[PDB]
Amino acid sequence: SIQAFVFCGKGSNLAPMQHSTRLPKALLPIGNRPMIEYVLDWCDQADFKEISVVAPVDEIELIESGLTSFLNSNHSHHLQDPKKINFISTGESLQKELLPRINGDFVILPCDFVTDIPPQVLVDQFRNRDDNNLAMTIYYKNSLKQQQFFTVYSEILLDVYSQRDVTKTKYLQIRSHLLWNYPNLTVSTKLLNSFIYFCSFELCQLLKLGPQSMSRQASFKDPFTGNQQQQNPPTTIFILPNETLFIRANNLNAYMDANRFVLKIKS
Amino acid sequence: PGISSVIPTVLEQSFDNSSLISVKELLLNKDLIHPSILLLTSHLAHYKIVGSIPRCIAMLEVFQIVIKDYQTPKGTTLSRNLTSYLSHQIDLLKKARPLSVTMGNAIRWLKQEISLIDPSTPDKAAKKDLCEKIGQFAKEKIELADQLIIDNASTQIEESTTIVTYGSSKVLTELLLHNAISLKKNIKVIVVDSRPLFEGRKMAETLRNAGVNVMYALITSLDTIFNDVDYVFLGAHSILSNGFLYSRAGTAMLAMSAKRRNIPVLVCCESLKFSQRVQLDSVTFNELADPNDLVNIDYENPVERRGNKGALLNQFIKERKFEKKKLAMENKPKGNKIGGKKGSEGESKDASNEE
Amino acid sequence: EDRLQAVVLTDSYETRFMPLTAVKPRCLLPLANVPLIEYTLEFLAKAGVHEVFLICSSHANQINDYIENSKWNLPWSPFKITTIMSPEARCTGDVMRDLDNRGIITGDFILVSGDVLTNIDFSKMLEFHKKMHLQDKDHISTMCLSKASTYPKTRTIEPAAFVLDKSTSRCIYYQDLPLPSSREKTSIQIDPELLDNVDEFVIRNDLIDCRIDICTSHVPLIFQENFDYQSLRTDFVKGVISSDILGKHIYAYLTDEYAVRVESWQTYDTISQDFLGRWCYPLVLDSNIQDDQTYSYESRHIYKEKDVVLAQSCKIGKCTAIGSGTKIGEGTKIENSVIGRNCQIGENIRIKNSFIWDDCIIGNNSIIDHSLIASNATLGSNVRLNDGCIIGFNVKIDDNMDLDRNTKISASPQDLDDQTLAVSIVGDKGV
Repeated sequence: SIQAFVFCGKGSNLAPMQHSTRLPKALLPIGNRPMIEYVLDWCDQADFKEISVVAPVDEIELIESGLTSFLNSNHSHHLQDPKKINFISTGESLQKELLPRINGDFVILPCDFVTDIPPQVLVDQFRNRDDNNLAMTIYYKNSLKQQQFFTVYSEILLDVYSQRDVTKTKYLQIRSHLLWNYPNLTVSTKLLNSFIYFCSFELCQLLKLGPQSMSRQASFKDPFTGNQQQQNPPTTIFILPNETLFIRANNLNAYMDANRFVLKIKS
Repeated sequence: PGISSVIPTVLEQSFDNSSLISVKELLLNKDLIHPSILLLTSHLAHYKIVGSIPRCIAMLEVFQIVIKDYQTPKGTTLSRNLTSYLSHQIDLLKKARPLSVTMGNAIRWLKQEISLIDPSTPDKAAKKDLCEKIGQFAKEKIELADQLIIDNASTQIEESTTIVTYGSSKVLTELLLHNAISLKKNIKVIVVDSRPLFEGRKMAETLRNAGVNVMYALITSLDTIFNDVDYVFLGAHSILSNGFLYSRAGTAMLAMSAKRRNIPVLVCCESLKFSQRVQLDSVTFNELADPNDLVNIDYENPVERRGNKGALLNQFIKERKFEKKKLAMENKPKGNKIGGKKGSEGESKDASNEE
Repeated sequence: EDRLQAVVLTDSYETRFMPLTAVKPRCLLPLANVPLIEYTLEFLAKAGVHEVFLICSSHANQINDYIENSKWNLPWSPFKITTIMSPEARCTGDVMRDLDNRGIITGDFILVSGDVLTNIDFSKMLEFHKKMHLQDKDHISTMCLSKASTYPKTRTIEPAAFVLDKSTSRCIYYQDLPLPSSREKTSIQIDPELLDNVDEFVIRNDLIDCRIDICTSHVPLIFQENFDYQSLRTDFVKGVISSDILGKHIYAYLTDEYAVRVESWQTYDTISQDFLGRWCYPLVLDSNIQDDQTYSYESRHIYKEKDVVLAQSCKIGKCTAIGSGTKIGEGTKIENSVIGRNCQIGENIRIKNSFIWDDCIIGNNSIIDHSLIASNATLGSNVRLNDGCIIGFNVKIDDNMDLDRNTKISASPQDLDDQTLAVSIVGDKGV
């Protein structure tokens, strides 16, 4: 039932390296070490035998050559390149395509990863607390602005609001039904999602019937609200996401922060 | 293979009869163990609800899942590596939490069933009949037998009565729920609780959810609540050969007071709960747990305080030792309600020979 | 640090209690057979007040006479009471300007709106107020808050949502919501002027209002400057936050222990049930504060004063209190209910979750359930009542009378049904 998924793509946010056909986003040295090495090291620690890797239309054998040569791997990886992806579809269309391969509960983790955290304890929390989703938040730099806002419950630990300030209006707006239930709420500014996602089996029933997901963040975890109307047919446990806070440095790399990760390693 | 030795806290000068250690957070194990066992061991290590009765029911269901998931190898037959795999389960269960008596009778039943079925019948035809038999066995010995305890107690309890209880026994929760709903009496239920586990708190919560007149109290304050009380029900774990009541923590104290203050103690029990191992004091074989549960300062289980106590290893003799399973003295309880209806604890082993 | 003066806002939440406050004042009403002011004054004495101020206008004569009879007119008292007489019925802002014109405010003063009973020690509060005042110069007022009963699903009258700092504990927003009673509005708009100055935003609705204030000498000057502000919470706090004077701060204090302000009838009922229970550890009936009180604690939360008379073969319940000089007849059930001093009770009377004040006579064979009775009012024979049925002063209900849910009875001999005189609108009678 348990299996891990590695999500590979191509970067458009970065300035210089990625535009070349020979070099992909998966194979990039940051601190004299390859990027996908840390993903393989994590999966080896978490104890997973069934790992399947998804790939875009570009780089069909370059990822397969990187997994075989140099890299410790010692695991059977299933690399596939679907043709429905158009870049303008990113990952949700990839998720809707491959669904009969998954037998039970699945873990989604992108290729753009830097990790310095214990892996097994995140898996154990997913297994014990008995819910659909779990996400991780990590602090921004402290050594010598409008970004994004998360809401966290603290006693069971849950997630409610994750929407950014890009298309957000002049005023901060909250709904009453979503506040009256779960009355205590903590809003985070410094804490950021490092793309760690845990998922259950019962997600397979809804992905084939109703296409609603976007960018694997905006309308991925947001369908959870048992509020106001309640109209979408549920799979039978209340649809509820989770969150856990961490101190150590482990975050995403997509923008200008990639140069700061090199400064973090060399110390 | 597993983690063994190296234990928190002092070895202790007094009381060192049992193991005080074990795996909470999963690190370095065999990659063949069925995850439903791994779930139950992680459950029972820090469990708040279970107390003797429900532990075996879950253990049976986990076994039923394993047999349903069991596919016989082409080379090795059914009775080849199964019993070794089961021995690995029990050893992992032992590492997490010392087993109950009812668990032992289940294992003994299962090992009898392995010997009964010879490797000659087809695989899918075998396991289909096996799980059906286990289901019928669990129906009879637990669920139906429980219903028999219910009705036996129903005749015994008088109309409009006050009852003081203790623990988190499944049989008694259903007993009182039956009294509140089906029979409709004026039942004042008082619940007592200890420090390591808020078992009675959970029972009272569930009784409140039914809508019962509930008082909630502690061991420290009893000579005030008693001076009111009629029948006292105790959550059985095991009744031994002699007729000593091996049960949870704050049980014997209550048993003593009730014997002293006229109106006595009653105990509901299962025919699977009886053992043949005998003892006379609490020191003999105790279910010891780590003082990590006693670190917290009052109120709830998770509070996380910068309080007064914190050190155990570095402190020059500071044994904050608590026990879980105690022994009530023989004469003090009066009634036992089982599969075979009734019988005083003086009689005790009239079920073990009857089988 | 010593010398502290206090101002008490009375004549503030009148007619919020609908059938009462007709002849006698708001705060005169007893919680546990003792006036609401007495609780507040006890809180003042425990805090350490040297000078007391009171705001009386409506029924002011009865208040002044009660202070004359009080334990504080006597010379040994740590505080002296001086009453402020104002025009009849005005907002809190108008009284603030009146007091600033008179000019008695020195340094740090105290303001309490309504009557609050709390077991929380104030010495800690004063220290943390002073520590935060030494942090920065432009700092104004202090607010008290306590943790709610897990979910405030039954609490509808106080829907106040608070946005608070994790580091400095500064309030950001105040909002009222109709939500569960009236499903109409959902939206709450917040000002984004304080986003990166705070960073650690914490939004909570799970906090109970107290309306107890430690205030600086700035406050009465601001009220005179900005005379548009009528309220002290809804418009004032929000006005202070939203860049009226830049660099000015207001406190929000979190406390784990019990602190609830009285405002409504069903809130009053919960506080009273909390007082009968051992929620307020120091504030218990047995300790006796009014000096005339001679209450004694009995097991299973049963309170009895001295000279309690009771008939044989009678059952008493849980969380009950009975006054002095009280007589009870046979076949009576008293469960979760307060009965006042000098109250004569007939026979065969079943009481559950109800309320009776001082000097009340009840007729034989009557069932009273979750319903309130005021002082010097008599109940007849064969009286059946339901939940939330509040009966006014001197109301004589005659024999054979049945009243349904929420049937409020007027205290003055106007618009609502049932009055003070014999057979109250069951046959047209009443002035």
